[PDB]
Amino acid sequence: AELAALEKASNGRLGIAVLDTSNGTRIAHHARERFPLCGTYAVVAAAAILARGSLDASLLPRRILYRRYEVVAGSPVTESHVDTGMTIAQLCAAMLQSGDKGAGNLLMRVLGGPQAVTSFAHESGDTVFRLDRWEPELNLAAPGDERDTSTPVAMVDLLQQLLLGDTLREPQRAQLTEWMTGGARGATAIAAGVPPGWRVADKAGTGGYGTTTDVAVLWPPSRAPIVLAVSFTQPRADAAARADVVASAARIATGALTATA
Repeated sequence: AELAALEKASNGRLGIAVLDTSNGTRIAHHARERFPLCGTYAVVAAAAILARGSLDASLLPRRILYRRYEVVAGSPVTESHVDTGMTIAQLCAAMLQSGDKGAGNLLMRVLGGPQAVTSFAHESGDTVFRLDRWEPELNLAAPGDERDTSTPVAMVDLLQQLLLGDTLREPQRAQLTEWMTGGARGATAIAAGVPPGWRVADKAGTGGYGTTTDVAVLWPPSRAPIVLAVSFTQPRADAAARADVVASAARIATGALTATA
């Protein structure tokens, strides 16, 4: 199989799940095995914020003041706003569009920690997802470690519920979608493998062991969306990431759903 051959040629472990919402078709390769979330947890954390904010109108505009010396590396936006603080909405945008690690930690603190992100996934119907650690340790991606993992199929099903289901009210689904579409530093390897012209709402993740994990909703022109989750992780702690492998997996799967008969 083409996905299996790509995995073998790339010297690592590949997981992919796809759902074609036009007709229910699913594609699966290692879709029920755990892979590191890396920064894809941010989708769930932002969703949890939005759900709360639907009932607490003070939440999204609330200004968070935070300590400078505690902002972790990898925080280009939060580092720049230490003197003024940032609102919760601004933190959500920075986390999703810029992968700002300090923003992720600050929003997790607002929520009650990684365990609160997990709880929101669970109450939203995903009993597989688990976020255990803070930034940046949640991305260590050690082989065999079930912390900070989900499975590709669980990732697809949760992403579809959050962006296309009823967990969030429709304006909140639209806001989450917009945070995942905009930016320029906000694109996945998935996005490089999908046909140009398709609209993409995505969140990228990277970690140790040469890990890339990406989740996306894709809209081909004039067609119901395709939901997919892809992860690739490698045996060496010092392996270089392979964004090109994730892009290739996306190309293969999307092409399979665009075939005629």
